[PDB]
Amino acid sequence: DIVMTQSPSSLAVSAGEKVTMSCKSSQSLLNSRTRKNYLAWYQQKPGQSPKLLIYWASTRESGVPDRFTGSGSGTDFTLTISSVQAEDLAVYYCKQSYNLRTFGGGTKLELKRADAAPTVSIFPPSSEQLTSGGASVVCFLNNFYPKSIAVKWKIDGSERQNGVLNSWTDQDKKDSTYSMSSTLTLTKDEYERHNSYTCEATHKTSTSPIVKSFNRNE
Amino acid sequence: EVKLVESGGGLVQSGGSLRLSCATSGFTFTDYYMSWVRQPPGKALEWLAFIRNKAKGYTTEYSSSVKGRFTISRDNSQSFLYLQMNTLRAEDSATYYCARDINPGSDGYYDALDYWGQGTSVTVSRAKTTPPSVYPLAPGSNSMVTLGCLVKGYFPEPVTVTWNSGSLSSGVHTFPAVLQSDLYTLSSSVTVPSSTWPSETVTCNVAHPASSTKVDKKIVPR
Ligand SMILES: C=CCO[C@]1(C(=O)O)C[C@@H](O[C@]2(C(=O)O)C[C@@H](O)[C@@H](O)[C@@H]([C@H](O)CO)O2)[C@@H](O)[C@@H]([C@H](O)CO)O1
Ligand SMILES: [Mg+2]
Ligand SMILES: [Mg+2]
Ligand SMILES: [Zn+2]
Repeated sequence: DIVMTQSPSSLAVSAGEKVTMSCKSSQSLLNSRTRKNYLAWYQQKPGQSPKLLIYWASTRESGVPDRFTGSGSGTDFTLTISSVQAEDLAVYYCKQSYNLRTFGGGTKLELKRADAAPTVSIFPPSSEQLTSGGASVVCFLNNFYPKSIAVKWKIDGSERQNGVLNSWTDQDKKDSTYSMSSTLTLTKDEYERHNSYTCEATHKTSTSPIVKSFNRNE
Repeated sequence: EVKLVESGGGLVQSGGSLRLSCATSGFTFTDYYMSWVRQPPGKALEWLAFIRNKAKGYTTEYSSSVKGRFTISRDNSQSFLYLQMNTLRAEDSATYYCARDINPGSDGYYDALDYWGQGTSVTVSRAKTTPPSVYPLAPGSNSMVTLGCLVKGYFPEPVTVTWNSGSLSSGVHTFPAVLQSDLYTLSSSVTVPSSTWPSETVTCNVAHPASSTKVDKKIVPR
């Protein structure tokens, strides 16, 4: 029962800045005989497997850039990244291997960038979906920052609330932006009762909603 | 080149059993400890078990959370790592990774999990397997154009999406699936120069391993 804990749970940093994150062990990970601390750091980028960064508390895995520095001893450990890059977006885990192996809870590192307006696209239901009695209308809102955004759907001017399912990507490892998808699902009967379908994005980059629509009777 | 490839993930009813495999190559298997680690959707990594190398008699250890319930083993002739999982619960739903552990008798011994497979996904649920429906997303009516595919109504996770067999990778966004009424839905967008569509073909490739579904859906104007 060695308990690992990390801090912070999450934070955000602009490219080129310095990042410090911490790891604590409920007991010492130090072998007094060999003088080694059994503590390693792993990087897990969105959609990838974990990757070994540092072991023995301070030894960099071969191939790992030197902006990544591991320090600490006994029960307290620190991973430092200087001149953080956009590609550094990831969850960082520390792990003891002094007594079996135990992972910490991770630190989610995000990157601050300049605000950016979403690019909004709307898509009517496909005839192949319609042919089966259902009707989904999709709205992509791509490459915005910051993450915080609200999408409203309007059917013939009035807000539709249910039938809506939303999903946000992880931050882009390249441009540090976010993207969101919003899908409105109706029966073909419902969809055929109305004409104007509207997707409206609220984002701090614009004082008025960002709107895309189409008419069924187009 | 060290390679580790997990297999055997899938849908399994609560209380049931399932055995994962991990095929290895590019190193002297019997020299190394091997570990299994898992990761529930959106949660932390959790170490589950290891099995020691030849010098150590291939003995095993387990985390409290699976001891008595999972069994880790290895086949030293075909160089495979296994994990038999029994009496499965919803909380066992996760991606499972095999990872090469230490060789303490090595002159280059360092203590870490240095190579990891791509992971195999496991879902523990009573819900039924259901293939996805894949619908094209084309504009109804400048510079760049965004197209997409809607992958609707499948169970369980995961599904994979690529565009033009991976040759379109830049400008793609595949959104995390969302669950609703025992069925997942996800979408993917791809953005290309309007000069290259529809003059060039754009097709999404969707696979759903649980139902062995493979789909190619061309996005044509309309
Ligand atoms: C330098 C290692 C010394 O002890 C060893 C050895 O033969 O070198 C290795 C030990 O490794 C483990 C283990 O449980 O097998 C895993 C390691 O990652 C680490 O956790 C150590 C632990 O710090 C030992 O206190 O254990 C182990 O095999 C060990 C025997 O248990 C005792 O000799 O032998
Ligand atoms: Mg992008
Ligand atoms: Mg209505
Ligand atoms: Zn033991």
